[PDB]
Amino acid sequence: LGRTLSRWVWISLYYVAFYVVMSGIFALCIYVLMRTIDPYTPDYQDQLKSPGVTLRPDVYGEKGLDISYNVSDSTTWAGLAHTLHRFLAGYSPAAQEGSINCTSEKYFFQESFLAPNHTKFSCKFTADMLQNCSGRPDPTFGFAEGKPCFIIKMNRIVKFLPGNSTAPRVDCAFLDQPRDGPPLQVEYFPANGTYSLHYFPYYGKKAQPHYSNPLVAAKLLNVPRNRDVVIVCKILAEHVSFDNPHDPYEGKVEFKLKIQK
Amino acid sequence: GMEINDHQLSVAELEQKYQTSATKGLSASLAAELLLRDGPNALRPPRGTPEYVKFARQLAGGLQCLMWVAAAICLIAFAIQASEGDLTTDDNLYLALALIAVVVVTGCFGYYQEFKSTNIIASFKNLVPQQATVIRDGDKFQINADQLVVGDLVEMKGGDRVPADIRILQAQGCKVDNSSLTGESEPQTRSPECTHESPLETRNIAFFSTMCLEGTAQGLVVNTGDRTIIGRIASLASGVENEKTPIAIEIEHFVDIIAGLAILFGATFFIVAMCIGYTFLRAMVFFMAIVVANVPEGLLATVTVCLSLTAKRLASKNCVVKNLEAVETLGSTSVICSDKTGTLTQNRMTVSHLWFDNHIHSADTTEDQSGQTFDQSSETWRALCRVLTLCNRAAFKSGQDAVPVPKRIVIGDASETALLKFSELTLGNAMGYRERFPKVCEIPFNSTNKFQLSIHTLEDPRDPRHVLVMKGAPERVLERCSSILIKGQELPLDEQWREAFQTAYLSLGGLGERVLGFCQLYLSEKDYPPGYAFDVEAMNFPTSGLCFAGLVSMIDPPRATVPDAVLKCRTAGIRVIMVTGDHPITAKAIAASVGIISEGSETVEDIAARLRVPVDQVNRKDARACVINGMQLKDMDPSELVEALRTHPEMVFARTSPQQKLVIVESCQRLGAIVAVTGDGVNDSPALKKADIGVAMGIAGSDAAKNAADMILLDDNFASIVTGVEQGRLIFDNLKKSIAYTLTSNIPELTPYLIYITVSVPLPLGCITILFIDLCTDIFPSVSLAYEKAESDIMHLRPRNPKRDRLVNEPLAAYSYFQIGAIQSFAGFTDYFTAMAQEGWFPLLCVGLRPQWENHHLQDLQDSYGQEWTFGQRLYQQYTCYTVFFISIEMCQIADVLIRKTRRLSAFQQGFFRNRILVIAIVFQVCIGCFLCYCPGMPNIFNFMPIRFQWWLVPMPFSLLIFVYDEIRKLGVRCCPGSWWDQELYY
Ligand SMILES: Cc1nc2c3c(ccn2c1C)[C@@H](O)[C@H](O)[C@H](c1ccccc1)N3
Ligand SMILES: *[C@@H]1O[C@H](CO)[C@@H](O)[C@H](O)[C@H]1NC(C)=O
Ligand SMILES: *[C@@H]1O[C@H](CO)[C@@H](O)[C@H](O)[C@H]1NC(C)=O
Ligand SMILES: *[C@@H]1O[C@H](CO)[C@@H](O)[C@H](O)[C@H]1NC(C)=O
Ligand SMILES: [Mg+2]
Ligand SMILES: [Rb+]
Ligand SMILES: [Rb+]
Ligand SMILES: [Rb+]
Repeated sequence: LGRTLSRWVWISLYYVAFYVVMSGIFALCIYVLMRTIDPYTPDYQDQLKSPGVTLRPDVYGEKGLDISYNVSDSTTWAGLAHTLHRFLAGYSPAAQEGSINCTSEKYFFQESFLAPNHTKFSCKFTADMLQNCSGRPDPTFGFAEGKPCFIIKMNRIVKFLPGNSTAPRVDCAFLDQPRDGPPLQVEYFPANGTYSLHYFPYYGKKAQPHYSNPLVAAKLLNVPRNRDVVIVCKILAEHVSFDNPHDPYEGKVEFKLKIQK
Repeated sequence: GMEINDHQLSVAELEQKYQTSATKGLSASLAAELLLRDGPNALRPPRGTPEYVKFARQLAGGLQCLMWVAAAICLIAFAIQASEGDLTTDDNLYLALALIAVVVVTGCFGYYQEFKSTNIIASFKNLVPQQATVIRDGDKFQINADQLVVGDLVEMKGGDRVPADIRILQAQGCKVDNSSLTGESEPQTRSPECTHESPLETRNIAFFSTMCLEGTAQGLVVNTGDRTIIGRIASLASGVENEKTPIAIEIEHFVDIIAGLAILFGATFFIVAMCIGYTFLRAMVFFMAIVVANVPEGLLATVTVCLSLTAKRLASKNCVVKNLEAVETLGSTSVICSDKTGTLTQNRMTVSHLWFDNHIHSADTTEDQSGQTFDQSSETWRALCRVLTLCNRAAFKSGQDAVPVPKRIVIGDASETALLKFSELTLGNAMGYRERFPKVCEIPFNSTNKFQLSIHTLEDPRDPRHVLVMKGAPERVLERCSSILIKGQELPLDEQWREAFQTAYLSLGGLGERVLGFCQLYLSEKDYPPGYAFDVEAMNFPTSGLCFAGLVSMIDPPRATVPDAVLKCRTAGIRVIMVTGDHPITAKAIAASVGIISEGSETVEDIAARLRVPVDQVNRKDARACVINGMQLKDMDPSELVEALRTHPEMVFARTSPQQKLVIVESCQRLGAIVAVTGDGVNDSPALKKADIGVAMGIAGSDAAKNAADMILLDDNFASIVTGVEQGRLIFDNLKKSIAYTLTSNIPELTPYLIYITVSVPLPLGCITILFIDLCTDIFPSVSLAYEKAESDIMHLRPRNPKRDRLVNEPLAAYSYFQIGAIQSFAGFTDYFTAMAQEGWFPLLCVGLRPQWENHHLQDLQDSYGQEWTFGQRLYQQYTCYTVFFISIEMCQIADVLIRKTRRLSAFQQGFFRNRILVIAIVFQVCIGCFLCYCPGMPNIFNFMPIRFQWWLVPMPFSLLIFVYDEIRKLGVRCCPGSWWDQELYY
């Protein structure tokens, strides 16, 4: 309505002054909040009792991962591979020069923070450990073959530990296609589909700047061609639980897979 | 046939028109056909009120059209969000139908509450079939009133309700009660002679609802049903369409404010939305999203419950209200236009003064016996009380020892029933005493002698002589007395007394009262021995030389609780105007008596009486009161009325028609007043309809007065109108208390969305939880405010100025959005930004993190530490950001309800616990919050999870900050009520 032109200034100055007094306490609250918070460890990590597990290559449709490709039509699978090549472009020996050969298999507790710029020590993981299915000797990860390779990868939680008993292994299996289909043949790389225990525990971007997650592949020989089938890849550890109905990726992956020819 | 021409026809002329006998009535066969042609002799009621259509209206109005418009926007947005395919659009469905639910459920609450209203009201009606004595084929017999047809021969007596519109043919002493149509409190004389051309002002017509008090007539039926003077008065009044209540207007100003912001708030953010870079469609969606965030879904319920509560507070006092908007109208009223007869007065002639023992005694004229009765200790009074008791033939109908004496119904004349309850109230058991003195002679009032007289054997047998007792017009008794009782002696009627009498008869004449003289004589036991055969035709006993007892005088007296009610209204700044169809003399009498015309104020017609200057030279500014009669008000205009109105503050309207009442109300309303008409009978229905709130009496009221009225007084206790101001003012305060509270919840509901689109942080607040706040957790607190005691002496305040003082004004809303709303949304963002950073997300990362955050195809997303979260995991974190932002709202809104307890006074001086409903609502508030979080499954049923107990307390520093900020603006507005602070920080 703009009744009193000059007194706006006073009420403008007032709101202006009012808001600035009010924005201050907010600033001075994150400022104190920022320094309540540890740069190393999550205060609560409340929503992560079990970790998530993703898969490559990731191709969704309506209602989740549906991977459908054609051995003969090199169009249907070239982009699934370039997904795997450029993903491992960060697992190359050259671009992982910042970490170290890890021999001690059972765990890794870096109590002392020893590496340049108050860093800590990250383990090496290069493409080689998925032997049949890196970029070389087969650039198409068994896709042109029709026995494709999928790599599985656990989400990291600072100071999360998956158990003492053994190595947590990926287990991928046919789901409800046994009537005439023999059970799924899968060769995992490294063998038995194991995750080596000396990548635990995770310490975070500040502690481990060049950290990289361990991988297991699954080369599926058995898969019937030109048949819609689903495949589930579950992880096995005592401190790991894979079935939450609100979160389907809590310890596993499902994917529709149709390999056409 | 027509109105003008029935009283002006000869018997030959009428009986030709209706093919009837003036002496032998209709035939039976024809009277039955006329009924087929004209239908019942009653009023066709207000026809057409379909039960499903009573319900529809409860869905329209200021808030409802807003809410519906909002629900529309929800669905257009939900659709546009399906073209550009969106998931979790269940929100827009959940949102729009929650809006369309509130509107609807309030319509039911309103409908059931008006249902309850009408049944309670039609529980107090009179449903007995009134009757007629008709003559047909030459048989006098009785029928129902309603079976009367035009042109019929009818008879009335004392006690008969006039069954139709009748044209008198012959009449014997027939006086009638017109107070329903006119204001006239004194019986009107009814004769067969055409008194006047206006059928209302003639005497040879009887009106379809009136009461024949005394006498007899025969006459012809000339109108029936809706075609009668009463039929016409209400068909007029229905024609009158009534304006919108002040409360209803206020609510709609409040909507022109809400939307006015929602549009201006929405449009700038949309224009900002385009520049951050957004498909026009999405920018125009967020425009939508936020105009709907400006609308409060729940407040249309809290308003309504608030009103119903004060509705019940009244009906507990027998004050029944037909709609809820009427619970406010009295508070905001400034002019009362009030009827005299039946509303201000009892419309019942009671004995009021008495000249005896050389003194004017004033009686008690109250129905509950609360006044000051007179001196009943004299031999003169005992004698006078004997004569007035013994010379009276009226009689209480049987079985009324329960009902109060004024309420008891008597067979007998006007003047005689007043004397009967008078004897019965003071002497006690009047008819019994009367029997102990057997009547041996009696003459009823005729013009042949112009008095009534009866001779009696006394009570003990040791007194074998007789008492003659006589009463009539005072002069006609004076010419027949030679003796006056005075002070235990029986003195001679010298000239001193023939002048004392005259000055008393006239002193009681100018008050507008009917005055009667009483007298007696003790006939000797020798001349008149037990058994003496008295004779009227040949006077064998004295009719002169009698002993004068005294004068008794009666008036139509105020209702007991009325003068105090007028005094309580006027002290509260309301103007009172009298509007009566009665003659100015008695009109001004009662207006003085009750408080319309203050003790010691004059008309120009009174100045000229003592100033002895012609009324023309008398000055107009000097006269405070003014009586304008109906004739005089005709030759005036809307300009000579307003100058009369704003000159004379104590205005009185005599001889005013049903329409002139409408006119007065209109001038006032057109001068910007909220008027209240307070009426009984049909002469008030029009006025009662045009009125901002029309108030009819529940017992003396007629059906048209009741039907036009918004509010009914079932005890007929005019003092309900005083408590109806204070209730109607309080809840108008308790509304801006309650709305100011519910408005500040919109800005901490909106900013998270405004931020969530403007800088793309993960969504901090979901509108399933906004629904929970607006409709589940904050309702009870907002209705608590309905129970706030006044913060001042409300009933000594002027009525609110409708132009300056609005329910919701710009400073009140701006105060809530921009200063209280601003501080709440800050207590969300912190508690949100910590819950993020505590769980892993640093604030500067939460910037622009939304696109990846909400992504279903990124199962692995890493936080500021670098842990990789999946979608449903950070969904749970976002749901937590909901539940954290939600209990940041409630912790302020405990500090918000306490602050909106009191607009000006410190909650320290008032108290934190005065309001007991408010405490129970805050314990209710903080219990739902707990149940929503820690009950199992709430994370999936709704968006509510078990919250870290550190996060409850994060906001509380902000709740106290609010308390202290309004406190210091409430402490600095009362201690320092200057100019700067009074306007900018106040509501
Ligand atoms: C104040 C507020 N509004 C919303 C909101 C959503 C989520 C949270 N919201 C909050 C906290 C979405 O479901 C929708 O975009 C929704 C919407 C509603 C009407 C018109 C257009 C969009 N608006
Ligand atoms: C891992 O092996 C040696 C240690 O035995 C290490 O120095 C070297 O960097 C790694 N091997 C190669 C081929 O680089
Ligand atoms: C992996 O490759 C080696 C040699 O290239 C071969 O012996 C082995 O059978 C391969 N695995 C599968 C599953 O074919
Ligand atoms: C796979 O691709 C080849 C080459 O385009 C095509 O001819 C063949 O029919 C495809 N198979 C199916 C099942 O569509
Ligand atoms: Mg009246
Ligand atoms: Rb809202
Ligand atoms: Rb008295
Ligand atoms: Rb009305």
